[PDB]
Amino acid sequence: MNIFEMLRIDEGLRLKIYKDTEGYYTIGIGHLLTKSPSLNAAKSELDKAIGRNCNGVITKDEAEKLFNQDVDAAVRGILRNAKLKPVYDSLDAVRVCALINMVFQMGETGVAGFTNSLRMLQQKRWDEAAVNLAKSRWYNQTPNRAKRVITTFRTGTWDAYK
Repeated sequence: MNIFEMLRIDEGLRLKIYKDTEGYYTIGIGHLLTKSPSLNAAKSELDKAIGRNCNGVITKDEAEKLFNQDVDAAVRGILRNAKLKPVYDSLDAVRVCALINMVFQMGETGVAGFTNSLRMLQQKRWDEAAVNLAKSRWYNQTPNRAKRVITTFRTGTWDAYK
């Protein structure tokens, strides 16, 4: 297992524009296009991302290209963020994937708001962090995924994905 295989499970693969759990236009492997309610706006973002008229549809290779860009971006977001970098520093090779997974889903700014759970993670209070993350609105909204991500934080194993 690794962050790519983990997120592939949590996001799935869709070659046409759809709406995510927040009702936002999305494509590929969890690639958020826009928060605008306009499908035309989403399509404009897609065409810019790929560099062709996609008509709301992409290939698997195009999805993987975006996916690689998006995991990279999530990592850069963690590394640049004063709240997230210290947490990253305390996370081993498995637990760090749960943090990347959160940033992938919610973004740098969204995840940086989990002040108390983040402090718990930074201090290696795995069980405290897991309890506190459970709870969250995040968990209430997407409990299936959140449970899996929380177990990864708690245990430092891939048990929730296997």
